[PDB]
Amino acid sequence: ATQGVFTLPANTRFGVTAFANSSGTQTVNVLVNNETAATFSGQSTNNAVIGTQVLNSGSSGKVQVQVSVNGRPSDLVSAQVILTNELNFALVGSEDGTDNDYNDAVVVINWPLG
Ligand SMILES: *C(=O)C[C@@H]1O[C@@H](C)[C@@H](O)[C@@H](O)[C@@H]1O
Ligand SMILES: [Ca+2]
Ligand SMILES: [Ca+2]
Repeated sequence: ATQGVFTLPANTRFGVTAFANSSGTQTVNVLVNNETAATFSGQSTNNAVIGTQVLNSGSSGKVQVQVSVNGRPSDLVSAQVILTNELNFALVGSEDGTDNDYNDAVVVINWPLG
């Protein structure tokens, strides 16, 4: 089942924040309408943020997150959760190796902003 793929409301600003918990330098790409929109890198085993940015969902609102470590794509878990019918989280977990903790890069997408 596809993961890291999120339909947002069109032409809406959203925040995207990534955290690293791994030996591997995480490289997370944030694609809007299949065009690369953000790119983050950093290495941490202590939940350091390797990038935070404000993007626009574009005309299509298709946001996709991808995680790789030196070119090897990680395995992704994701879901979207909505609180009081207004506050949206698109959550991404990512696993680069053996232990299946799925926090190697943690990516949080939240909206609306402002
Ligand atoms: C290799 O050690 C795997 C890797 O790095 C560890 C420090 C730990 O974060 C593990 O979850 C990660 O996949
Ligand atoms: Ca792991
Ligand atoms: Ca980890």
